[PDB]
Amino acid sequence: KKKAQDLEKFKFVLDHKIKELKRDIVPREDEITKMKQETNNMDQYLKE
Amino acid sequence: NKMLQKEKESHAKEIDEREKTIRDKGRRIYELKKKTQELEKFKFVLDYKI
Repeated sequence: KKKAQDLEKFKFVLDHKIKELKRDIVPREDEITKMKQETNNMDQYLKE
Repeated sequence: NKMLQKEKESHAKEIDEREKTIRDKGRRIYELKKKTQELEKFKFVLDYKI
């Protein structure tokens, strides 16, 4: 019983960081971003 | 003989009931073994997923 008790939290919790790491990744991959807008607009400047 | 007949009795039901209790506690032992085993694997699984 005590071992199953010391293992129930081990069965449950790390799901916490399982979700946390993915949620952190959520905003991380995002920055395929304004650098590209800059490269587009400076390309327009090149055009003129 | 009469005094000894008044004397003698018992303990067979007690033997059987104690065997029954051994049975029940072995049942609970294995139940908790299975529960602990079920909860053990999840620890390493969740460490690996993290």
